[PDB]
Amino acid sequence: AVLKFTTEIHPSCVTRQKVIGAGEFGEVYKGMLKTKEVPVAIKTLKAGYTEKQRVDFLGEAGIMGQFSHHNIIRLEGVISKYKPMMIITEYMENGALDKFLREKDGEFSVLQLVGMLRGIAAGMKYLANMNYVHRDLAARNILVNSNLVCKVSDFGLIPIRWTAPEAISYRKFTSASDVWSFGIVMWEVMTYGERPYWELSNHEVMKAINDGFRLPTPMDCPSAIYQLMMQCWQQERARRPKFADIVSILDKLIRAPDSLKTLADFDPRVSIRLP
Ligand SMILES: Cc1ccc(C(=O)Nc2cccc(C(F)(F)F)c2)cc1Nc1nc(N2CCC(O)CC2)nc(-n2ccnc2)n1
Repeated sequence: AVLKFTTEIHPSCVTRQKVIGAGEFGEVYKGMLKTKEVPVAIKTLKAGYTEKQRVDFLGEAGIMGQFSHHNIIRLEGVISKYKPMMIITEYMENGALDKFLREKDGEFSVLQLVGMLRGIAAGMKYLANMNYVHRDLAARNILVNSNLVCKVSDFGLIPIRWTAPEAISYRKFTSASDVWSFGIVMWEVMTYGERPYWELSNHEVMKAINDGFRLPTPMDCPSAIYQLMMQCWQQERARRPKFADIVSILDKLIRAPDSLKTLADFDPRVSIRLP
């Protein structure tokens, strides 16, 4: 029953090509799937895995099969009847959002960037409504397709700089701590992948946040977008927007795009005197 929303794939339909990462107990590969061949990512569970690892692996496949949304990574299927077991997802040539924006600095319009954020927010609204707390939302966990559509994923791992204070302090992870993380993602997108808090150490980040400091506005950032990320970073969990509010706000800004022309004042870190 754990695999009720998943398609079982026969191993003869899968070819593994290059290792692209590691799982908890097995490699992740780029490969091809027959069912004209479709590129896929393939996470394996290799011989010797523990009972806990098997339960976590098939549980991961199960929840991924349950999710069916434009802005959540698509599960092609699972291999559970043969060894090694496999989780097989779609593949994106553009890759992860953090590296994508750092390699494409300044190449998009404000409307394109805000559209990315709306898609991420819609995927998160779906997850939260499905009672799934992500716990590791960050641009590194978002894939970008060749239509610029962002797909929330979870590639596995402490992301202090993305994590809400209550989650750091007492391990309270909820959809409202995911909203904090979403605010950080907004900042990542609007800066083309800058490092949150720059060179501050993890301890310095937490000290600054506890003292009320917040990331300053990105350059060229719509006022409404900076205001929204600031609301995501309310210290009091209950004061943060829900994902439904975030989607609604972003939709309204996109549909009346003149709203995005008003920019938040950027605080220069360096002034040049010239005549
Ligand atoms: C195979 C695979 C297995 C699981 C997941 C995953 O998201 N599970 C997940 C679990 C809980 C909640 C959610 C959810 F949806 F709620 F968020 C999602 C993604 C991929 N697929 C994949 N993994 C990678 N990795 C993983 C290893 C890492 O080291 C390197 C990157 N890369 C690419 N990839 C690259 C370019 N195009 C596609 N695809």
